[PDB]
Amino acid sequence: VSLPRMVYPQPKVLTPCRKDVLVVTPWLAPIVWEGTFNIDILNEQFRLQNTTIGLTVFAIKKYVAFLKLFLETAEKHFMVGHRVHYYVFTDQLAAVPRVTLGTGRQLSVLEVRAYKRWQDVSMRRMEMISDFCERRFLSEVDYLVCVDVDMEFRDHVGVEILTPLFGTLHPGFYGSSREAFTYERRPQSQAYIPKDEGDFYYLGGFFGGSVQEVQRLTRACHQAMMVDQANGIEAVWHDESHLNKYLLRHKPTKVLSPEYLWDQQLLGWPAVLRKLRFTAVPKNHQAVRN
Amino acid sequence: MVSLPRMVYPQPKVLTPCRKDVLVVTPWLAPIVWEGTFNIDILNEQFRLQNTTIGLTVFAIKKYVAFLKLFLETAEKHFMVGHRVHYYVFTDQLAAVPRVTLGTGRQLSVLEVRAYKRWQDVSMRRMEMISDFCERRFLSEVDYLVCVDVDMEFRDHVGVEILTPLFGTLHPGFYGSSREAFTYERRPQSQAYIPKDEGDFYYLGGFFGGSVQEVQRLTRACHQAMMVDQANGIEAVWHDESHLNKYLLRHKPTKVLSPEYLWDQQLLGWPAVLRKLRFTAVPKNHQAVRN
Ligand SMILES: CCCCCCO[C@@H]1O[C@H](CO)[C@H](O)C[C@H]1O[C@@H]1O[C@@H](C)[C@@H](O)[C@@H](O)[C@@H]1O
Ligand SMILES: CCCCCCO[C@@H]1O[C@H](CO)[C@H](O)C[C@H]1O[C@@H]1O[C@@H](C)[C@@H](O)[C@@H](O)[C@@H]1O
Ligand SMILES: O=c1ccn([C@@H]2O[C@H](COP(=O)(O)OP(=O)(O)O)[C@@H](O)[C@H]2O)c(=O)[nH]1
Ligand SMILES: O=c1ccn([C@@H]2O[C@H](COP(=O)(O)OP(=O)(O)O)[C@@H](O)[C@H]2O)c(=O)[nH]1
Ligand SMILES: [Mn+2]
Ligand SMILES: [Mn+2]
Repeated sequence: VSLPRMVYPQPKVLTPCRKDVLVVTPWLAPIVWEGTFNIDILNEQFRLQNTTIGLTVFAIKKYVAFLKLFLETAEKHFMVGHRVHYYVFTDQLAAVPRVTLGTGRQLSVLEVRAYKRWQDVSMRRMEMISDFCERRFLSEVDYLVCVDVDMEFRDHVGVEILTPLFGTLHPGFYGSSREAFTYERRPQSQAYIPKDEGDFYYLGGFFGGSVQEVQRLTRACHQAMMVDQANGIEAVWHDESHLNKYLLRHKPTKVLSPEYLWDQQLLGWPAVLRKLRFTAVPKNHQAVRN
Repeated sequence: MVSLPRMVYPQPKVLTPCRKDVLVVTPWLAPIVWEGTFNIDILNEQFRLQNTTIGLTVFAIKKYVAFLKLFLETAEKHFMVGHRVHYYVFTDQLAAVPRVTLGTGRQLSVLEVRAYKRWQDVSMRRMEMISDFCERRFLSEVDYLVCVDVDMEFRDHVGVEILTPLFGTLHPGFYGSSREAFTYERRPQSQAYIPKDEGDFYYLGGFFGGSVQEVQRLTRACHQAMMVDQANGIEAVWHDESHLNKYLLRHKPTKVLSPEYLWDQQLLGWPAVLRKLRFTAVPKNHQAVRN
């Protein structure tokens, strides 16, 4: 389908986008930073295919308190102008706040089991996402975006992230070397990566892609965790550790910069970030995990 | 996909770009393939596990059959070495194709085509010929089609780093220019028309490709645009190249190849920005060879 006439500044070949940071991976996937992309062209590209973006989010037990701010900020910054179908997974149906949604956007609530330990709740996300895409076949959406709930949107998060498979760089470890990365270092684990391996440390709280790729990934990670459980082992960073094992063995077709998941309290706002888009809501871990 | 094996390679650095001297990504987030931007180990893994097959089309019409020898022999050294390759030589002379020894898992087929008298028609009619070829045997034989001029020789690596849904190549004598200077078709009456305030890049008609579905889509559309022009009594300023540039403007390429992938050393030298010269023109006499 052909793009219409558009007027915009010309891509200048001998004038780099950004010079301080890496904008492309050695397997030729983009790293998304401000000033790398023209959202006008990308919006038009994705609007011509009438793209539908699913956004999954688990708000179990005390994490329902996070829903309102998460959902309202999503209205103002997440894939605006495009079709959005939210998926809210919770143990409490009544506790989901009434959030006014812009046109072409809807919400569905799906009840799940509540696990005792906070590690299991986070881990079993992979299982529940997989079981849901299996049950729906795909149908409704073209892409799925899977994020933590304890977050607020502050700036634009649009179709630039959309690609068959994507992860995001953990804000803690983008300037760290691979032996400083907190991979699972026990060879007994299905998530084991030795000190000589690894590209990036990816976040467990922001990944996604096409439905096919996301179903594939969540299933791989859950079965990987089931073998660990049977072997009596729990991965150091739980769901995150298995995603890292997976994105090492199956490279993402785009990678997102720490612009797309930050913590201003813990890490501030360094010069390499022109925009903070998706940010940690301050939480008392021990108390909110009960 | 296909699960990658354990590999040992230098770690990519987020705070340390490979190339600070060039644009390595388009405004629509397509990689621009320069030397330094990729690790061939990783890419060779990804594709080889797919059992990827590459089709290379090339036109040897009339006197341009003389170029085939050097073209094919240099391709065997540098083009897609280690992957399944099939050469498609389109000629009006089946007895003029030189006997070139191929590596394992590599094929060559000669297809007979007519020879239009004018060189412009020879060049422009490649789009129809590639498309009729694509339709004849759908995506029956290859996963990707690469479509290149013959007045050429490989001088360095040209591999699976080029493979994507749809790619184009930055013209060597324009990569530094500004869009108003690009020699697009400027007459509103032509289909290839692009006004002064549009355009991202000036692409080459002598090096493009992509997936079988995408290439056949491109060549067909280009041929149709040309038929409409010939009916209107107009021929685009730079022929198939012009129609291609219109097509890639309206359908952005998923990868862009840097001038590394088509250069003229006799005309333009070897600038510092080009670490390699992978695929270069063979100096020719334009009036005589085109006849
Ligand atoms: C020495 C560097 C410290 C950087 C902070 C690390 O954050 C934590 O990283 C581990 C992986 O090793 C895991 O992903 C949890 C993560 O902490 C969460 O996210 C950060 C950004 C903060 O918001 C924490 O409070 C969260 O619990
Ligand atoms: C101001 C730019 C000068 C660069 C040389 C122009 O080359 C010719 O450009 C036209 C369109 O503008 C078309 O692409 C043909 C092209 O000439 C061929 O390619 C170059 C690189 C040389 O190798 C020539 O000998 C070829 O005929
Ligand atoms: O009791 C819980 C514990 C976890 N989660 C979900 O699991 C994710 C991971 O937990 P958390 O955000 O605390 O991990 P962290 O950001 O600390 O790594 C949360 O975002 C929630 O979506 C939940 O809904 N209820
Ligand atoms: O008489 C001709 C004219 C052209 N060509 C083919 O069309 C391509 C483009 O023509 P040419 O190389 O002259 O264009 P240039 O590179 O000079 O712009 C050539 O590489 C050939 O493959 C051919 O085979 N015979
Ligand atoms: Mn979180
Ligand atoms: Mn040529």
